[PDB]
Amino acid sequence: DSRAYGLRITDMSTLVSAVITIEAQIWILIAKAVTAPDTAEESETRRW
RNA sequence: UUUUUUUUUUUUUUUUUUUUUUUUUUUUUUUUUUUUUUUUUUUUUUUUUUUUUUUUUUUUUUUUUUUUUUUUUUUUUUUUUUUU
Repeated sequence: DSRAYGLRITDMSTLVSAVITIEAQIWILIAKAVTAPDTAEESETRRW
């Protein structure tokens, strides 16, 4: 979402929720990062 | 919840028998008579050293493979209604 980039954050509640989504989406990749990175994006989408 | 019954009535002394009578000493036999020394045999005569063989002759490095590829949240139900 283009609005998610230039978004002003001042509430701690919004920052925490925003951070986890960035954290969670990164942590999905570790499951299939070295085994079969090319064949990913199927289980990763399922996890998301 | 509960509804019955739940005293007693007979009999219950005794009657026989219960001393004793036989037998119960003894009579045989019961010493002994044989046999019972000895007569053979009983030294020895073979054999008994030795004669083979007995070193050795092969082989004995190595040649493959040896990462991974899926899945992995959840979706129902869950008071009671008698009798006593």
